[PDB]
Amino acid sequence: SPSAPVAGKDFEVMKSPQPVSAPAGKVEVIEFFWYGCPHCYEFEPTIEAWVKKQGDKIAFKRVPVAFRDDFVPHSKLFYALAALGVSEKVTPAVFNAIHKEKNYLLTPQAQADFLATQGVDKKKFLDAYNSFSVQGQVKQSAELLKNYNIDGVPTIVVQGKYKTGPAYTNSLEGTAQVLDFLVKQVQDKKL
Repeated sequence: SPSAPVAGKDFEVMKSPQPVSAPAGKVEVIEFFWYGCPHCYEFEPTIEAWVKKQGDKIAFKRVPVAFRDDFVPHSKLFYALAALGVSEKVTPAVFNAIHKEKNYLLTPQAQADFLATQGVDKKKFLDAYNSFSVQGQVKQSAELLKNYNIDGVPTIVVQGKYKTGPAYTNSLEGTAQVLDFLVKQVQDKKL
């Protein structure tokens, strides 16, 4: 408790909390991230394991972030993969293309060509990428960026009210520690 995360420092209490898209008994956890962000990439195995370990106790989602027009195709990519039901399978390879192969996947054609090597049909992918539904989700992700006042990635939000991430904690391990703390406090009705 002397070692407990410090409100204002290790996490931020949002002045305008947001609606929670989870039923009573589940804590909502949202990760704002960008495929091109080295910290988001390093954090993947850490957040994946933690999420799996919580199970039904939480409702977890990622929201992609496009800080510039050039990166909007990465938000389209995120939602197109989810639309095709292949996110779980191909996402590691996407991160790897960007961070290790130095392929930034900045256009729908570059994405289709790459995902084709991972077994995704090009025409199905492009039809998803260009779909009205994916367009809607991308415009929606941009509104969420504003609603949660997100200005760095990765940012973790708990129960629509508490934000943390390496910008607050310095370290990715610290981010995970703060997240775990916040969720338990929310469960205990202390936050």
